[PDB]
Amino acid sequence: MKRTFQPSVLKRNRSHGFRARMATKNGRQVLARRRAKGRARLTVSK
Amino acid sequence: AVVKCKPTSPGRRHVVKVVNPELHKGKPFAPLLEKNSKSGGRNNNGRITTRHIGGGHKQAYRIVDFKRNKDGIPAVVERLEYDPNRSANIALVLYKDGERRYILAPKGLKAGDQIQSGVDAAIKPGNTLPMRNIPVGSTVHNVEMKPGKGGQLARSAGTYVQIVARDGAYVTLRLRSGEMRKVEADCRATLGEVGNAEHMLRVLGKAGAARWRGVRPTVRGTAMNPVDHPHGGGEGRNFGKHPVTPWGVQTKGKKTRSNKRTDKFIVRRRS
RNA sequence: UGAGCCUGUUUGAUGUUCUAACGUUGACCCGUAAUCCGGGUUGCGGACAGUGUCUGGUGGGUAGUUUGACUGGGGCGGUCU
RNA sequence: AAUUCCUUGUCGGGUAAGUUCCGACCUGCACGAAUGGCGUAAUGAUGGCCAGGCUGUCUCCACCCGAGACUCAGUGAAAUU
RNA sequence: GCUCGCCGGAAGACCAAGGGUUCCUGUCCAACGUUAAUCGGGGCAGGGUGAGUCGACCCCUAAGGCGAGGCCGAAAGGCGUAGUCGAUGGGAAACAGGUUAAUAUUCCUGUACUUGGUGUUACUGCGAAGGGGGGACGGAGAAGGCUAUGUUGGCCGGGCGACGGUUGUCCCGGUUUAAGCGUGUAGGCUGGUUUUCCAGGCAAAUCCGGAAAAUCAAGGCUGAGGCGUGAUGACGAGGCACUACGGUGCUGAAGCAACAAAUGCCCUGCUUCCAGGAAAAGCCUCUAAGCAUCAGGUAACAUCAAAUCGUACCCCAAACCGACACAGGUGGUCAGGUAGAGAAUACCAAGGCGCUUGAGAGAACUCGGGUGAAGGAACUAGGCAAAAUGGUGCCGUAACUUCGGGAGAAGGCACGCUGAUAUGUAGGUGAGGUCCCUCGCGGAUGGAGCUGAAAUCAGUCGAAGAUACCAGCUGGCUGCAACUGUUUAUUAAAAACACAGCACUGUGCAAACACGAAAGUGGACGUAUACGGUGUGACGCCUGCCCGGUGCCGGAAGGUUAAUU
RNA sequence: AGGACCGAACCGACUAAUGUUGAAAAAUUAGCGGAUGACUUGUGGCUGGGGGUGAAAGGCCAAUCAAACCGGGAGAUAGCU
Repeated sequence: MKRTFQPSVLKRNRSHGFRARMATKNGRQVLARRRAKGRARLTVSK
Repeated sequence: AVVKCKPTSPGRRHVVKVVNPELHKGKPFAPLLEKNSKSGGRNNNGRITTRHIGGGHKQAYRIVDFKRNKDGIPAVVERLEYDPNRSANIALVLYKDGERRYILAPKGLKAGDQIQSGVDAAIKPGNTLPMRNIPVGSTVHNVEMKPGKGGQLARSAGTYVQIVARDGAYVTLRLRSGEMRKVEADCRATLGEVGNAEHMLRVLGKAGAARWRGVRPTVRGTAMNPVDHPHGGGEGRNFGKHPVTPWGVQTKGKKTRSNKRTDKFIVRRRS
């Protein structure tokens, strides 16, 4: 039975990547929020 | 020629075809082609703005001369041709100086004919003149609406327009809808009427035929629910209400024209 | 064309004509190496069209709510001073 | 009658026997002409009825071949209280 | 180590996507492995990935994303021009043999090819952000030439058989060789050359396009396969001496022909149909401003350069998606023998496995199968389930019909083996020999050898010759929707939805209509034989009366009526 | 020639039995429908919540849909247990 997750690095990076986040005003807010909380990993990029 | 097909299958029982043995078999002219892509009805926002469109066959665009400039140089007809972007055939012409062009095909035009455009051109089919030089009571096609713009009226298969009266700097025309209109006398037009009048005597035969051309199914509003259309609901089959569009306006009788900028060029409306 | 003033003087409404505000999703030149944009010349409409404030009409297309109590179970009947 | 409450209406066919099926009658509680009327060859993992062949579906059950259930050695849950 | 069973269009071999040391060697058995474990895809330590030609990076674009100035919006922001990105698509070049415990078109041996820079010699009009060619394109169908591959014969090396016979029409094994270079065949397409002139290709053209004379009839482009060279080489059963069980040095026979044959190549070809079938660069040509002693261009020699990242292993699965060492899901390539129409079905080859708890007994009852005396739907809401028919060739076949159908209607007869026709028949391929010739991968005649259906007559065995796996049950009367299609992922597949056809109504182009505070965009690079909305649903015969109510369309003389003064 | 006919690969889901603390949070075995077309599959792209897409079942939008998920107003209100 086909399930929901079907991996693809290209799509992953084009969807939730660092440059994608920085391209928009709200993505910078996501980054600032995570930085304030103090996370070890910011984005999905290796 | 209209030909019925034999009933060798249920999808072939009701098929009538139009066949013309004079159309060219082979590739088209290359220097006058362009690529055309499909849309599905979607606009620049990505939304369906016109319904029931999608799919079909790949097509290429043939450039056509609705201007008919180039006065004074005769041209000869080379071959007639098929066009997937319209309901009328096209013709290729070669000019005396070595330039080729595509034009609309009128009735009775065949290979080996001579055509011309200008103020002093003859009066015969396929020739172009400003409407200040055509006799009153003539049949024309490919009519302009502004001097120097391009043909915009009577461009489909079998159609034409009639000149009725001339008075001043204006000409009065009767259109295919039963309407009288006024346009400037410096516009252009072409003698005769458009060809391929057999186009309306065809029967498709099966749903795949309409799917080949890019038409998707139509769903009735009485088969939906009250949250989709003003015609939905019911325990059984019920209507009990005045017919309306999918957005709440009355079909079957109401009017929708509102244009005060152009009301002065209408003499009498379609009856 | 009906109305004041001292046939002569202002303000109204109806219609003909004009060009100078305004429109041009008609043609040509330049920025420019470009079917966006701006400038220039020339045709075509022209005080119409269109927009702002105010005002009468229509408006389940969309939104927020109302639709009482008694009762040998509730509803239908009947009642409530 | 995909519609008929009274109703298993009445007459004929098929069965030894037929509240279902087929053909008619008109007393249509409450059919009817593009929210279409009456027909129709071919097509349907569509609803109803009847025959030939075939059988453990059944009178009415008997034997046999394999995996569990039982005994021995190792590992080892659960709902509820 | 010797037997036995299972798969074999897979349960074999190689990849992509996705994981990331699971790969090889040494040592250990606490916890993990549904049991024991000396074993492991487990613990610890060391080793392993070698490129001018394979990929990525690079040159060019599709759908689409961003977007200098620009237009638009309370802010935030939206859409777009010149540009610049984005593969699932276009763009140079390499093959055999040997080798490690683990890498191979990368390492060693033998023989090849592709693009640029620099110097010399010889000939000389070169030049882009511009003009032209080319790249460059659909569905279906047919038969002609071939190869991969197989079968038999010939040749070389062994054997003479645990129990009757086996010196022969006997048994087992081998018979392999590439890219590059020359030859330009089966076949496909197109007439060649010179001179004059011209309102076209934003300007120029010797290039493209068009008109007019003369002459010549054979010029050019394309193209699988075969043949020679590569090759006095490599490989090859076995043999000459030693073994750590992975091996060293040497030596080495034959290495031919006939037949059948693809869904692969010629073939982006040929024939036919309507629904009419991508873009840009590399590449070939022509010139403009400009330089002409220069710079530059074509040809020959010598020299240099081709950097950086991936390369282990799994990959229909115990290593990926399902919490699990889970009976599920996952795209591409390769295609042996005997029967058979076949990539179906049965037994095998190369190769790979026996699925990580066992040993006994032979109770009721549950699950998956086999057989049944007499009867044959008497069972049940209902023939639910089971039983039954099942191939090829020939005879033969109703009502009704839109003349295509119904139809495989229904129902019957033959089917194995051996001999003769004919020591292998009708067909298919085809060497030698004789002539002709522009002398070649030629033409005509010729038949040695190889392969091989269907049929008739006459005999013979058994209860049964389509013998196993495989493989339609048939007929009569009715309701609904004309027909092929779609739908409630996870209790409803239908009479519901769609449909070809028909009618009403709107729309004159800056169209009606829709997404948008606006700019803009789709409708459409379309123009009433075209577009949007609503109802009915092939086809045949048809579709009657009512405008009082509510809608819609036209009128405008009378009554009522807003802001404003 | 054909939304033609029989039938493997490929795409579906009509009947029955098993399973229901399952081998599986929708499967297995024996039968079943389409199979040159309105067909089927790989890679990348676009449409965002009173919104989209819908051969129309209130179907689908990450095991969640008569108004998705996440964080805030927030200790919303609760004549009721």
